[PDB]
Amino acid sequence: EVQLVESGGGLVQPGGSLRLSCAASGFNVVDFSLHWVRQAPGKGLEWVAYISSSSGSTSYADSVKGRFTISADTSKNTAYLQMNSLRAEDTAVYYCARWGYWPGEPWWKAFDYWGQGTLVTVSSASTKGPSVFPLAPSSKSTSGGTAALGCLVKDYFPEPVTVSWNSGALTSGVHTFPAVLQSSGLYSLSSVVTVPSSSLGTQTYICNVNHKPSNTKVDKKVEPK
Amino acid sequence: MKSPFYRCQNTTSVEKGNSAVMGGVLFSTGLLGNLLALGLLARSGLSVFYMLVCGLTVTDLLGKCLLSPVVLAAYAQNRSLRVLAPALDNSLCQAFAFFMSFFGLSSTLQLLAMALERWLSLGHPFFYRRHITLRLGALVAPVVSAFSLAFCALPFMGFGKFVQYCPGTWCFIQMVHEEGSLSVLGYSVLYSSLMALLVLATVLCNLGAMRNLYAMHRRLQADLEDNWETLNDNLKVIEKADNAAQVKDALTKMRAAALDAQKATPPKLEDKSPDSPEMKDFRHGFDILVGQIDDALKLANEGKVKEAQAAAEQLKTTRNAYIQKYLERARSTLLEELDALLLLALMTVLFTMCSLPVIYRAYYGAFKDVKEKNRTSEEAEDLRALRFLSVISIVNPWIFIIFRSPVFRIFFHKIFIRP
Amino acid sequence: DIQMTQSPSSLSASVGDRVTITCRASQSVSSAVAWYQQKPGKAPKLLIYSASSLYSGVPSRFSGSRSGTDFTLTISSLQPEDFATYYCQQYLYYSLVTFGQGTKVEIKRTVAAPSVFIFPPSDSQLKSGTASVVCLLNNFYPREAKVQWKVDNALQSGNSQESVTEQDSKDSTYSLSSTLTLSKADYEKHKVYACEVTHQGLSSPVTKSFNR
Amino acid sequence: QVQLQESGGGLVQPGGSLRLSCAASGRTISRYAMSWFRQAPGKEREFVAVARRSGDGAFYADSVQGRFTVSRDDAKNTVYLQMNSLKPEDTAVYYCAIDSDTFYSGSYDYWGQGTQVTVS
Repeated sequence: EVQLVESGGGLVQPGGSLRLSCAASGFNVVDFSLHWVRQAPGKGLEWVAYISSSSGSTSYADSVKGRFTISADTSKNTAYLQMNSLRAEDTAVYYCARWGYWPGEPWWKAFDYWGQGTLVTVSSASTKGPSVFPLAPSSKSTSGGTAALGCLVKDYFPEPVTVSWNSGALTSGVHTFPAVLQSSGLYSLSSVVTVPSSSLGTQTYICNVNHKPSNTKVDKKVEPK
Repeated sequence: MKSPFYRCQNTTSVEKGNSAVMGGVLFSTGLLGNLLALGLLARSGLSVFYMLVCGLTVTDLLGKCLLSPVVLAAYAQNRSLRVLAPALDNSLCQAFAFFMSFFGLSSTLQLLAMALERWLSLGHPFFYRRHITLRLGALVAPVVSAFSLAFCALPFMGFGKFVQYCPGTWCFIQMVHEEGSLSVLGYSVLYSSLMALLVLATVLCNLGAMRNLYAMHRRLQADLEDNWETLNDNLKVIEKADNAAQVKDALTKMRAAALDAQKATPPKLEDKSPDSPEMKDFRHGFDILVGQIDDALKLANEGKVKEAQAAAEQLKTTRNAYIQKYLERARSTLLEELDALLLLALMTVLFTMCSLPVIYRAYYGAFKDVKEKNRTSEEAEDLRALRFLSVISIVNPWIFIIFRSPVFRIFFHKIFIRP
Repeated sequence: DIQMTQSPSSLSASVGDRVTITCRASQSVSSAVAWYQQKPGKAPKLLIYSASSLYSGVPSRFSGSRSGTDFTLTISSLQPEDFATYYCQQYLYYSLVTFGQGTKVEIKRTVAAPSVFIFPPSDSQLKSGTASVVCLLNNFYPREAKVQWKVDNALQSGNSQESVTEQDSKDSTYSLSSTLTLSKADYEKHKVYACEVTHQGLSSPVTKSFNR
Repeated sequence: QVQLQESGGGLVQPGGSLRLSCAASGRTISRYAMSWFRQAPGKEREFVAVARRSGDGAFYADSVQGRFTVSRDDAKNTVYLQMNSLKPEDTAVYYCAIDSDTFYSGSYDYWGQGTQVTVS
């Protein structure tokens, strides 16, 4: 079996430092080279750095060189990446991969084994609580048709947040939108649902929101005006 | 023995023209050429292509030596070929015509087999080494001679007949026969049709061989010479270079070139498996060169330049020590292939352009009634057709003697070098 | 650097089609080109490793081809577990490695037009001290749509943010929300607010409005 | 100005077939997309089909799909609509329109003049 495992990711302040550890299992690091790659939220792949254990050879990318340091040790069979002066453009998911040696078949198969990923978040913010606001539908219009209604889960930190409807009773027609980063560093989210326009369904609607980092559970009841 | 169109049939009185002088000088030239060519060809042999050429030349020399003294003796008594001995009446004509047609057909068939073998060897290497052997290829000339004997013995069966052409010497196939029976016309049309088919097949094989050789030339050049030249140019660039970024750029270009070149294939042993030892030696040389590229790249990534240039010099040494042999063998093989194809083509054009007029004469004079005077229109044209048929055996070895002669071989080598 | 450009960007296809993606290099990298597949919230996987060679395990319906500096990935027949993002890479040496942009492949369906809804700010937010109006587009195909927010015959280009869900599991459509936020200085100084929606499957723009 | 010419249509037997074309007068199609629309006698315009750029696909409404087909020729700069298995509900005045953008945000502002198609 061959296996690569990463560790060491988490929330750090701007200007802070972190240390990622890629541990290999089922093969010897001494016979392969190791590489670090990253992916930003909503974007594509990007190579970061390179270590060769036997030769001692080391190389870094232009967005990275001078600020990261890759290292290894074969006694404990591990490679390390040290991140020093972090900015908000460095928040991403980081992966570790191997590459074989010339000559032969091992060089012509580039990145046959990849790690698992670790998420690094760079933000200067403190944990807050979500405020819930109704989205009251308009007056009785399109009575034959349908109507829409939702609740805003606004100004929380950090990810993630779970929103449910009528304590999980309603599941069809509900569209929860992905969170959006505001200019203030907090987040926002909307949950909506569509209802047959007969006294708004002759029922009141209850939307529930959870937040484990702050341990809050606030409720909202939405009523047409 | 009374005909208006060929009135020389029964004429035993020859005309005292210059036919004997031209016949003697042309026979002397042909015999001199045959002897000189066989002498120049004996010591090289002591390729299936060149043994086929030698067999062709031997057959031509034997035919010329057999037919010349008969005409010499017929002219010696200053009479016609109709009768020379009382007991051998009208047999000299038959023997002359039979042998002449026999040698013509044998020569054409051997040229066709030569061209077919050349195209096949350049085109189907698997079938080239799979089936034919030199011992099996040595017996084609008896086979061709036997088939020519079988085909030219048909007039003795009765389907065709020979007639004497004036003055007193020529004997050849009857052509028009007063627009009469379907036998003689059938024989003439069959003969000229067979010659036309052979000429067309020879030209087709020549064109196919030329296209395959052009394909091999293009493949070889693209696969090896461009990659070799970009290697050498980037070596020069590094030797001139001064900054590490330029060195890294040049070495990336060399790495691409060497990887592509290791994918290539030499023109010989294209039938051979990739596990043949010569292929493994090719690959091993390129592996060592790639490793030294990696060493110079590693050492130049750290800002040090002189050691990168030293590893470049080591690249030059191993490049000369491991790689040049296959490139040289490739180009030498290409030049030999061009040489053999040029010889085949220069014989093919001569055979066709000297064999066309008899084909035209038998075609036009078959489906046509009596027309025009039968004194100078028919006779001069037929003498011209016979002369153009007879030229083949006289100039055949001479052009080869010109081409293979070492002084003109070097002269043509310089001529080919010039463009 | 060795730039390498990928095309198309958002291919739309159905089960059984034959799909072709093109990648283009700026130099000669020989045949040292690879193709990868990635699903949302997972790691990339290798499919083709030498511009034509199949890695051990991936199915045989993937093929790769080289012709000069132009490279082609082909999927001859398609199955539901092939809708992903696909990536291109060159690898000529250890220290020089470059990826493409990716080509997401979606599902094909019939045209529907967006349904529009509007909501006014609620009084719980009104006492807090901010204002936020929203507009919802429901169940539309294709992906492209345009939303305009206007106030009292004046286009607004201030605070406007927008979000899109992913393709539904059932009807393979999109939903879209546009939220516009302003302070009470500007919210109470204007009277009417309008949402304008345009789409390919819509002969004339659909508008909705509220008067304060 | 920009002009669009629609040429075709007429009284055609039920169950029949037709073909229509749009002519790119003026500034030509360029790298645009072409939209084909209905107009029923007693209703409002409805979407029929659309053809996008050359590498991209062609899109249909729910009812029309399975019978029509939209194609183009950039050489002549025209677009063609093909029908099949016509029905009594297909009769309407047919329109051709352009959207004045390149990012596929439909701003249909260059209507042609229409074309009357009668069945039964």
